[PDB]
Amino acid sequence: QISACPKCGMTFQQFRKIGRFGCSECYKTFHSNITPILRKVHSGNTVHAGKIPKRIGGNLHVRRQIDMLKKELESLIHQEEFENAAHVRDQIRLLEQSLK
Amino acid sequence: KGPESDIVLSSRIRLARNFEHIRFPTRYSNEEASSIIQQFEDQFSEQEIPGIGKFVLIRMNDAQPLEKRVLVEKHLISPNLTESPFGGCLLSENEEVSVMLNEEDHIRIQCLFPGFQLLEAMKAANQVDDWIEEKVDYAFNEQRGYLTSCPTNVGTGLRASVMMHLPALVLTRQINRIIPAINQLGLVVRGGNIFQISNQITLGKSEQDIVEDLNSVAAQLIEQERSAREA
Ligand SMILES: [Zn+2]
Repeated sequence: QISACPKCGMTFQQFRKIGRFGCSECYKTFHSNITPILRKVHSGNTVHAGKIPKRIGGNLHVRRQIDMLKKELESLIHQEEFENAAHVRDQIRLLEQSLK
Repeated sequence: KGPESDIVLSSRIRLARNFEHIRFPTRYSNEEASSIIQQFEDQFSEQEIPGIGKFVLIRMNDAQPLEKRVLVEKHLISPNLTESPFGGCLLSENEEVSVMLNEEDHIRIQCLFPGFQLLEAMKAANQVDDWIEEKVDYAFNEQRGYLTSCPTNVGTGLRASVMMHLPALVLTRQINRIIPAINQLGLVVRGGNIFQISNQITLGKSEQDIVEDLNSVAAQLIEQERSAREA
């Protein structure tokens, strides 16, 4: 739908007028709407084929593991290998405690 | 000075960056703007990175007007930042590597070298980048890349430029065919015989690919201008 940024405050129609983003989270809030914009500015391209920063790059790989693991848990729950869902529950706790 | 001093005036690398957890310069408060420049005074202003040199923060608030003039001319800052209250320029003694602060984005790293040395400049800028990244949480997103105020910069956040003096190519009427060719090749030219050539896009390519292609095309221009002079 049509929301505003919880941090910038900026709403999409503001973004249309101003043409400049409010904060990190405006990309989050306008994700759907931005993609036609990027396609147009960068010759159809829309995904970063570039550089991962050093420090936070590894913490972003951990959140990828977490979320893959969150999905293995879900199948295992729709399946009924619950001894193994116990394993994933604790594997996920592991990866979040490493962030802390 | 620099490789091809005759032909290429300089090589420029620019990396735009924003704090993740601070509002972009479009909506951030003055207190926010002040904290960024203090975080840069505290953690970077008297620090050496080896090989690049010592950096020294110039607060624009503390800067004499003609000092700002010289910084504008030397291309270390942009004109909007001269009246910016919390704007700043973190500059190397060599004055070749600078880090503009609180302009369109929070951070804009610049490597400005004399010759035709895009790659040396890339390498240097990625060092200042990683250096700052050690102590600053970058506004990054694994799918869209580095996040910037303008969408024309998102992704690599890299603008790469080469400045070239090509008298003979103007005189030989070659220049009229070459600008159209540049554009179709993903680059953009601007301007009596001085042209600046930069990458068009910042999303979907790697920084290697950006500098690579810009370098390749600039190299062929260098050989054409030299061949036109021998004529
Ligand atoms: Zn936002």
